[PDB]
Amino acid sequence: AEPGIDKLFGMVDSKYRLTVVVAKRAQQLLRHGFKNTVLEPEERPKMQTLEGLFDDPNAVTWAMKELLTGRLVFGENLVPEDRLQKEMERLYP
Amino acid sequence: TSVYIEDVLHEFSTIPGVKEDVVEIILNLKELVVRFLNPSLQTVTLLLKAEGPKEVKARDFLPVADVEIMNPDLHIATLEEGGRLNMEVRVDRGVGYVPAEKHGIKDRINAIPVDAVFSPVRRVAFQVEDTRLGQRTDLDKLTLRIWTDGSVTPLEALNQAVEILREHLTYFSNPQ
Amino acid sequence: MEIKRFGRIREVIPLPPLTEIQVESYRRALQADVPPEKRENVGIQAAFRETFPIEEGLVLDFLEYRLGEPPFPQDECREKDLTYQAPLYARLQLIHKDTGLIKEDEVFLGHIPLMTEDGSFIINGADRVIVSQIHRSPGVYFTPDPARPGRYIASIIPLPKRGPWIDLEVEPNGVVSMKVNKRKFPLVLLLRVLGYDQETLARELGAYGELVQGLMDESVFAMRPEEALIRLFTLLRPGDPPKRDKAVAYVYGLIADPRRYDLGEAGRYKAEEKLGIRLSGRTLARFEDGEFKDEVFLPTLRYLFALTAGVPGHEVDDIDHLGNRRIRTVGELMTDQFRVGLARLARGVRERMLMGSEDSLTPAKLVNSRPLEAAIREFFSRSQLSQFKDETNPLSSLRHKRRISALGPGGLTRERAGFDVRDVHRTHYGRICPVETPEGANIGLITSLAAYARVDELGFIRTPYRRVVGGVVTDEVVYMTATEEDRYTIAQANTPLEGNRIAAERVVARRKGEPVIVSPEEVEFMDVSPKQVFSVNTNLIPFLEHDDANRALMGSNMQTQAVPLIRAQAPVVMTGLEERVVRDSLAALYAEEDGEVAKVDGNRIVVRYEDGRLVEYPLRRFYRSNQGTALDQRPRVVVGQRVRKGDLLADGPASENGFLALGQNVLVAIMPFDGYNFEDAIVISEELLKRDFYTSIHIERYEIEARDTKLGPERITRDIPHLSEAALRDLDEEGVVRIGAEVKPGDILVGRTSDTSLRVPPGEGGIVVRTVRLRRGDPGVELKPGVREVVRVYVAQKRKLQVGDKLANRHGNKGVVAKILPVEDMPHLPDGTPVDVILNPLGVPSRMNLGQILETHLGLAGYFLGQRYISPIFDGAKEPEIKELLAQAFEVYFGKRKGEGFGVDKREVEVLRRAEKLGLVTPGKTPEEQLKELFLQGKVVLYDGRTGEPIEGPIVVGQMFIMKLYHMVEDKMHARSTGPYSLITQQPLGGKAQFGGQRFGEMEVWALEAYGAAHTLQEMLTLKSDDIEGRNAAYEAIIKGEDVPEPSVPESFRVLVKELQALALDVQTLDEKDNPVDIF
Amino acid sequence: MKKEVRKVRIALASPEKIRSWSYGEVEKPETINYRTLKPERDGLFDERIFGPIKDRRYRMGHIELATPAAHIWFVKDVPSKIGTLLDLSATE
Repeated sequence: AEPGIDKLFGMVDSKYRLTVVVAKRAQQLLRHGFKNTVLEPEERPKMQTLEGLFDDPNAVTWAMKELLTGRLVFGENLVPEDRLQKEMERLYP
Repeated sequence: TSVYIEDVLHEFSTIPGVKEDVVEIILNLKELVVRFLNPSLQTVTLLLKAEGPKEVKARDFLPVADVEIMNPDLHIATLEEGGRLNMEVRVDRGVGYVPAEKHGIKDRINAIPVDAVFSPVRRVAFQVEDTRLGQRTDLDKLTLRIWTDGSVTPLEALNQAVEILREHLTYFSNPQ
Repeated sequence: MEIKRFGRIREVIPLPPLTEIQVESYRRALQADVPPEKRENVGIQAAFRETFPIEEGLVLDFLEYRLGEPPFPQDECREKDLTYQAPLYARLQLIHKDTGLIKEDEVFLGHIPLMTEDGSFIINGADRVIVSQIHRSPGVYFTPDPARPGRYIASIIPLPKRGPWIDLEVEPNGVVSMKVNKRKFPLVLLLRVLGYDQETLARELGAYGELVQGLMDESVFAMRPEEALIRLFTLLRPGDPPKRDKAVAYVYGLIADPRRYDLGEAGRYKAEEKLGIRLSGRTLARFEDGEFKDEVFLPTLRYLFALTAGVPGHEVDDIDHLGNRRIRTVGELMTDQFRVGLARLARGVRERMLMGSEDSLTPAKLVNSRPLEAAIREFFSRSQLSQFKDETNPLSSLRHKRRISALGPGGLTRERAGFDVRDVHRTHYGRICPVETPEGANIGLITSLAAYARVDELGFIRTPYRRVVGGVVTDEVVYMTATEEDRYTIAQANTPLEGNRIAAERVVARRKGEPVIVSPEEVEFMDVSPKQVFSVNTNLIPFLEHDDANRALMGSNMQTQAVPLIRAQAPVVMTGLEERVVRDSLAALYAEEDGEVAKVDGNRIVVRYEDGRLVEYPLRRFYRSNQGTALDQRPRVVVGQRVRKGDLLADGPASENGFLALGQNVLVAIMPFDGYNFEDAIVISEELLKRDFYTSIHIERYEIEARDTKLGPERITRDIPHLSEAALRDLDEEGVVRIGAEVKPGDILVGRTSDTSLRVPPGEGGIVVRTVRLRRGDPGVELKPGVREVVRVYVAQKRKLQVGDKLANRHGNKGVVAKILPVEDMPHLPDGTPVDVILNPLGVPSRMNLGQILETHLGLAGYFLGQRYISPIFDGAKEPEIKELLAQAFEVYFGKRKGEGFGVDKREVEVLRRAEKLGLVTPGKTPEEQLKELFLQGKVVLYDGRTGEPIEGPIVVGQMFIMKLYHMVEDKMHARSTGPYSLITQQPLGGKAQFGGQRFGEMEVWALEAYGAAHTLQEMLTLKSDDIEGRNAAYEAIIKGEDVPEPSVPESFRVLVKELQALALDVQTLDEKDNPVDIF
Repeated sequence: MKKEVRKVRIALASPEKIRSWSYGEVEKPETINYRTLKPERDGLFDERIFGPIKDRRYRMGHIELATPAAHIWFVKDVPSKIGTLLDLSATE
């Protein structure tokens, strides 16, 4: 199965919630550059023959791992709509 | 490894004056066994071609000094009258089994490869009988009986394997 | 190798020509072998006498018929898509009412196909088959009333399809009814039309049936003789003049309607036998002298008042009863269609007399092949009856060559009313193999004929039966009719015998289709053999007696889907029919007579017969099978060798030494592996793939024709509008690809122009073997219109069993091939020799088919004893005898171990140790004996090979016979991602360089909907299909490493909006709060 | 404020609106001239009433019929949408 999938379902008020959350953060990780992570120090995802999976492995694979830690916060109306790609593109190259 | 017949295009054909069809002979070929006498003989190719009524024996081949054929009686084919027997027998000394469509040997433009039939081992078996000497009866007496096509004798095969083993045992050196 | 058969029953008369069903049927049908001197009748000739005597004055009759000069030889027709027919001439003369003229000029009308040595036909370049059909022999039959348990109802049905369906229903309210064309009427009326008068009627009629007053009622109408007819017509719905237009009536005279079947059996049977007696005429005819005589109406009713009253002999005919069910062999079917063309031919000659220009015409003026030829060509190529000759292998064709079905012309059996005929009836006994029916739908509707069972003068499949006087068995036998059979008491062939007399007193026998126990005194007959009970297709199973009819049915058909493996191997166990099979099947060729071998060339065989003569035989090297396979002939003889008449010259596609060999007898060690043999999974040792055990030859016929469009005819040539040379190399000739070339997926074989070159379709092709073209100067080929020329490309390759391979056993155990573990870590026998195939025991219980378990054991001895066995169906070997020989084998396996200087192994100890704790071996005995006693059970010690640690508990081993099936992995391997699109709609269809992604169907979607995969779903309905925008948009993002495009609006959305706008529909897209929403 | 769609309206289209979403009216059954693969003026494929054929199936036009016609649907449909509207013999 998938990593602490259970711990995830317990963080969301609905199964389907998780999905939409995992997908949205997954994109923001690649589009807005791959340096928006929050667990980059240690225990960061790795590869095989070359543990180069420290930069660009798989979107979601990272998204969930991020939720693994209560570092992020989610909700229905947390941050203003448009104020999304505005504060993100300017903070990250 | 591969063969090329003069009067042939595909392995699914047949030559006049020739009893057995292509595939039939080709099969009787892999059934052949040869012996090299030097680590250099990595690639050898023989040739043979007789005519008129006669039993096409593997022995009829043209001796090639070093390499020897331990399979004389091998009845490869037979020619009726004026059988245009002409071929190109590529022989190699690889290891194990190898798909004829995996290597793709092209000695000649219209030559068709074959499959690997190395491993000079027919069948092996080990017997772990009781003990014979020692004040203890809970001992063993291993005894293995092997069979080889002809290339390498039991001993040969024996040492080799045992060695491959030894060498492998060293890989467990540099930890992590 | 040694050959031991356990035949206890003295199989008297050998198996008849398994193909005589089609053979003679065509022969007798068209009497051509012997001159018109040997005036037979039935079939062709009879067809003439029928609609030949034409008189409108037009007076032309039949004289002599001859022909049979096949334009081109066999093969020619195949490769040239030609039709194997035969010029049909005809000799006839004309005589006028004005004495004179005798114009008899050879008049021919179209050609007719012919039956191949094997019993097939070559219509248009392809070999087809004329399957037989069943039905209810057009006769008189009485069966109970529909939903009314009251009385009963009579029925008369004289085919061909042009025979009115007359019925006799006893209307209780009064009077009898006669159903015809959906209308009932007082039979009395008709009777009067026949001359039956009130007095003479009643008296000799209802003398016993007081119910007679139900027809002797007419005292107003039945008082007018001939006048009755006038009235009868009034019944006919049409409003035609009451004149002498006695048409419809005369129709049921002596012409066509009443079956014109043989005057003695075909019709007389259902006559004399059931009711009435003699058959005046050929049917209820006689329209001479104005009046009409029908010794048919009297009886049909005389039998009616009979059952509805006393007991003249309980006449309540049964439906399914074969003793009233006729068959339609090739001859009948063909001759039938023939009569059609004849009637259609006579159609003209008649009209070509009214407009005839006096006595200045006779041959051409009255003849025209048009009608005749047309019919014939319709039957042999447009009738559902004729089919694609299933040549998956020798056996396959043979079965499809003698199969039978109900469905057909329609006037016999339909499709939505037969759950009754589908089930095996009592009469099917030895007439129709109960386990020969196909799978899936239509099951039962189609099922081949039994074994020895053969057709008679008119369908009715008879069967052999042993005569017996008291307790003595007669060596004589006769084919009894499904009817007369019940008349006697037949006993089984199991019944112990002492030379020529019965054994025990309590003998088993079948009375009237019912299993009963009778004494050696009432023994009227006895079964000829267990064989005649089932058809060949099944008579090939090892120990049928140990498998369910259900699972047997499987293995039965499975053999038909077998593939002609290169290294043929006759089953370790044989039913003894393999020799006969390959013979009547014509898979191999036998020497015509005794003599000596001459030329033993790989392509030609020559021999010099003792009767002072010499003949050669064409050796079809590698012919393209109808199902794409090998069809070679391996010469099993050598130069100069005294041969006997009918000796094995060259082997058939799947034959070996005169013995059928559809597969191989590989070593098997039935036992559960690392799950690799889960459901039906089948493991396998690389060892087999090494010595090219399981492998076959496949071919692919890709054809290409040079069309002739009005936009510039297409030309065949190396001219490629894309200056590609890296592909023109192999394309040596001016268009065609070189012979012996290695074409690969995508390369070109032939070059078309207007560049429509025929490339190598997806998957593979193999190595070309032979190709031929057809220019304009047609040496004698029927080049289709609009075609300038045509070309064929015969490509092929080897089928080396891999992973997706599937193979089953003669017992019906099918299964795919999972992993193929190498001989290295393959479970081996204590003394080397590893195993070959590992079957999972779990597939033995639920599937009650112990037969295999038997063949294995039997085979386990054949390996050491070095021999093969032949076990009759039910007379096969028995448990005792086996253990005897098997034991003998032990003295060979272990017998040598002794003298060599070695005893048991420490491993063999631990195993036997648990053997005793498993009650397998008798404790207290010596290891030696323990292993022996255990060997007799068919189980032996077995080492892992992977770990060397033998598996605790013997593992039953032996040589089971398996085989690969037609279904390969080639026809399945669709791997698409980016390719073509539907020129019409917008679907990823491939076909050329790429492939086409499987459909999705609403079903799959639903499930997808369930999951809630909104996007995954929306992705499949758009980005991966219709909306081409998002498709490419997506391709870019992907190749660019950017998130896939999120379709804002599927092309289907906006297109429909306006699509509706196009017609009124003011489709207005509002937002969340009743507000406009920009669509584009 | 480009809130996704949630509502779909279906109603009769007024002649006025007919021209509304119309960008030009073809008034000649001239599909495409045979001399030039280019459409014939105000034909069924004009590049002005619909648009460019290169770098067009999202723009509609109309045919102002001389004398008013009728949308068979509102007359032939089982319940004479209009016939029953004016009591007239719904089908006759």
